[PDB]
Amino acid sequence: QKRAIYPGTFDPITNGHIDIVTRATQMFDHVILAIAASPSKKPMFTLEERVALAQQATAHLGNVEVVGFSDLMANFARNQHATVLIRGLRAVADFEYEMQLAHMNRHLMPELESVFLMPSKEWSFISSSLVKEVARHQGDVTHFLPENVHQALMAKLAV
Amino acid sequence: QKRAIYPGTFDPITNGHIDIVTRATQMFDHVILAIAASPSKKPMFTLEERVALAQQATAHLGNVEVVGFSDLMANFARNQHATVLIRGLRAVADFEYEMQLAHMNRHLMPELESVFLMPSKEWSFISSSLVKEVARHQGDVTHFLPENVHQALMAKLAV
Amino acid sequence: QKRAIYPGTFDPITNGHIDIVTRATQMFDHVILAIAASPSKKPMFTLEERVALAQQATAHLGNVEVVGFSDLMANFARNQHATVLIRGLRAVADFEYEMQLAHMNRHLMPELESVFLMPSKEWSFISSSLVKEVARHQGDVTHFLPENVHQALMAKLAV
Amino acid sequence: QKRAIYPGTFDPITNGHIDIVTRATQMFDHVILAIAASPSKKPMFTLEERVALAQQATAHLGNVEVVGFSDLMANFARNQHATVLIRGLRAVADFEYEMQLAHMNRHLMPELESVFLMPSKEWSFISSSLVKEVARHQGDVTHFLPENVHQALMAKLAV
Amino acid sequence: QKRAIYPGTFDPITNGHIDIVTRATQMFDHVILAIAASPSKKPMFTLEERVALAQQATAHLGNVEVVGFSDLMANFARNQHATVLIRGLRAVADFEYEMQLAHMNRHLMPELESVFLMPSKEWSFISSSLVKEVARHQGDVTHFLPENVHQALMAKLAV
Amino acid sequence: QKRAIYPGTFDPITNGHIDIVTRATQMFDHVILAIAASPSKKPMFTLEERVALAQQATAHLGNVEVVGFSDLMANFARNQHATVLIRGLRAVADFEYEMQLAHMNRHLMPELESVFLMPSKEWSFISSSLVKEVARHQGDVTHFLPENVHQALMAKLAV
Ligand SMILES: c1ccc(Cn2cnc3ncccc32)cc1
Ligand SMILES: c1ccc(Cn2cnc3ncccc32)cc1
Ligand SMILES: c1ccc(Cn2cnc3ncccc32)cc1
Ligand SMILES: c1ccc(Cn2cnc3ncccc32)cc1
Ligand SMILES: c1ccc(Cn2cnc3ncccc32)cc1
Ligand SMILES: c1ccc(Cn2cnc3ncccc32)cc1
Repeated sequence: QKRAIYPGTFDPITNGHIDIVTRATQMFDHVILAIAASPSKKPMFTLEERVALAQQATAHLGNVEVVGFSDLMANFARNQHATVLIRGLRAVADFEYEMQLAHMNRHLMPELESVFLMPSKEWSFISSSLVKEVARHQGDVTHFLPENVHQALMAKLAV
Repeated sequence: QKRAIYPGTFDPITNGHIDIVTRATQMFDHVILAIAASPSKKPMFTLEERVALAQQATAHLGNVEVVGFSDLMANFARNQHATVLIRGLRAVADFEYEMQLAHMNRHLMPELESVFLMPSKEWSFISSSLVKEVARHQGDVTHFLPENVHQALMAKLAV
Repeated sequence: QKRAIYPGTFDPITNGHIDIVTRATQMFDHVILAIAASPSKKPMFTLEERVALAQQATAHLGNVEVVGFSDLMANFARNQHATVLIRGLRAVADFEYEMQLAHMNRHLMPELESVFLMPSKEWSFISSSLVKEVARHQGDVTHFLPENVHQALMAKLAV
Repeated sequence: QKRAIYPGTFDPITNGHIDIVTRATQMFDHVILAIAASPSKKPMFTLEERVALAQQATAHLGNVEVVGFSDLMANFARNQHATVLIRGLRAVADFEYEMQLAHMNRHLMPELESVFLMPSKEWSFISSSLVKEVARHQGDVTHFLPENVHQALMAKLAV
Repeated sequence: QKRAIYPGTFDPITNGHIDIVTRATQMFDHVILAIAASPSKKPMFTLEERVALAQQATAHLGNVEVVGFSDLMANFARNQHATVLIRGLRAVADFEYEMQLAHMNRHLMPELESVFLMPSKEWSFISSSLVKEVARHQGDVTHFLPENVHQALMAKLAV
Repeated sequence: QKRAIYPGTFDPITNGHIDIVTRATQMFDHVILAIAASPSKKPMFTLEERVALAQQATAHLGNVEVVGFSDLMANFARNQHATVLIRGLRAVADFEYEMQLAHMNRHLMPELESVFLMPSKEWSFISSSLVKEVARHQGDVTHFLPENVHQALMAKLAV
């Protein structure tokens, strides 16, 4: 069984993230979608909310397991028996941070291979930050989010 | 009459911004310089201050109208009857965010065309953030700002 | 009454070029789609072929005029009384050359303003170069080309 | 039971290529190291030489198969029943072309997924092109090549 | 005597910074390692702590002088009689800000030459921010920091 | 007593090259402006012409020595007892190649340190390649070249 971890903040999980995790399940036997607590990022949704949103948004994928973590991601990968670490690669500015993170993860866990997947052109220009910014200004974001996530984001912004 | 909107935070408006809006007035019949409230950016100047500074700095341009907005920029463009959205293109890191914003604006208002203009080499390495940083350290920023803006920034930093 | 030029080699014209010129026709009164006559790289299609293909592919656009040129693009723009130079922006790599080109064009003809337009996400990762390479190597490129161009390309590759 | 292809010109195969293919063998059951037969740029080593060098340099990797191909890389991947396309990512400049290539490969063969692997920091700033240029100009490239490749390159440059 | 200044936040000083300052001492007669107060960056270590850490980490280099400053860096360079300003160049995103800062420093002090040095491949993917992030999650950062700095960072994070 | 080399093809030498070499003469005792003898791309000007043009264009700089070389740039630097390798940095695209070159140069000659200098904003968007292309296509390039170079280029293009 090949086990992969897909770590991130997922605040909230978007269609771009669903695209990446779907591609990951077609390649690896079991995919752990790992949601980092990320308090330094001051996330809009609590970790508990982000885990529930991602569980509902990925329920149609049989080999996905959603978990939350506050640990060092290399230790969390070791502890999940993962040998692959998935990250989505969108644009140039993303790539620079991704290489730093992957070279650091390789220093911490050399047998964990970081692999990058490319999203559909459809989701190549969106991010959780951009979708939240549009939603804060009451713009329509239905196209970019799973149904349950769109509902939660609308509810969150209605106080 | 071709109507263009030039939206931004303009905290404060610099000579780089004047360069872009001047190029825009030579191309389009009416240019709306639209100042976003941008509270998430914690701006140095209030929206009212930024609007007054830009009005004074662009008074020599007959087809410029300065307005403030807190709305979604695509809705503000529709409501101003604008069919062109101008953004200045300075460097690579700017370009990435610009493509995300323009593809999002196109999703929200397909008939609004985002156009990018390139500033003079003179203003190609400055930004409102960089000018404020130098000014905070008492460095001379007279070369980068309209006279009224330089005065307001000096006064702001003198408590 | 704005006159704009949209120069290039168009070897062959793709749906990405059709997207950019269509956007340009929505904002300027007259658009000259200018085909470079003697490119340094020996083109797949002769100038006669490139002009005929572009004419047929843009025939539905009332305010487009397809013209061949052999001079420096600024010299032709000046002779055509164009005040706007349309450039399509796809990704970071093109942007670097575009800055060099636009600053050089501003030195050569200051009265010509470069305007950067963004193509649909659909054509943001293609080029005439990539299309030709794929087609020469027996790949399906139908989706990226106007029908008349697809027919001419199949004919060229058959012989 | 995943079948992966790792295509390229490998002119000659370097330690950077050995690093990427080794990583690919740790995560996929079968890896085809696919050597492009007729590259547009006349290669330093003939296809026969490139295949023999890659075979000897990967002989210790039980699940690697070295094969030459002359078709479009997607057509070969389809015929080989590969569902994974390995690409090595070194720096920003390659990433731009990689995005264009991967979106084109997804259009040609949607059932083939591109996976991006990161080489060691040791090989992150090299290429077959730079190695050849340095060696042709009497520079030491021993560190960047498998021993058999170093021996063949010295022989080629002597005559 | 050629005098160079190497300014930065150094929160904390890493092996990447030691690499750059060592290269600088091999090139220039006297190197001032200048630690900016940087309150806007909300640094982990006080200026006094950062100066003591850097003094201890560079004690083996005879021509290095460590100082703290809150002044405009161009004025601090003039006041240190420096004619060279060193900055390390790691990646693309770093380069953009570096060109803005150097063109601003040139406007403020034209006789001060900004020079960029490239770190070892070993430190090309690390930063003070990344090392602090790993350390906050209890990951091993001994490889990236001088011994005294590693001890201080472990102590800082143990409350 | 620092000896620095500033290598390149200088085909022809431009004001951008004059800017970089002038900056290098202000910080190092002796600067060798090193002209590559047999570039892979057949140069517009022969080596004799390139050396004569660079000599006349730098004659006012007392500590510059113009020399032709045909070996690998590191082999020449070693033979000249240079410990500093001057490289001009214009934009992001060049930076990527510069990193590869500098890490390769450090592998070949560790005692040679690469130093990156930044040209004036005035020359930050030009290259010998762009200048030649513009001039060949009947564009005005007088502003970008030393007078002697402008005279030689007009003569070369006339015949
Ligand atoms: C995505 C990105 C970062 C995090 C924070 N973080 C956790 N472990 C880490 N290891 C190295 C660097 C950052 C780390 C979480 C999700
Ligand atoms: C410049 C940039 C951003 C803003 C904030 N903002 C407002 N409407 C928006 N629509 C999409 C994304 C951001 C938006 C304002 C000025
Ligand atoms: C498309 C491709 C190439 C050309 C050649 N060309 C014409 N004017 C130019 N100015 C600067 C550089 C190249 C130029 C034209 C169109
Ligand atoms: C390495 C180098 C070049 C090739 C030529 N080539 C094959 N399929 C392709 N698809 C798109 C573009 C080029 C392609 C193959 C391997
Ligand atoms: C590194 C980077 C920035 C600082 C803050 N700072 C101080 N003087 C400055 N001059 C121009 C711009 C920023 C400045 C400090 C260290
Ligand atoms: C300018 C342009 C090209 C050269 C050719 N060349 C010489 N040493 C080299 N090392 C690595 C790569 C190319 C090299 C030299 C100067």
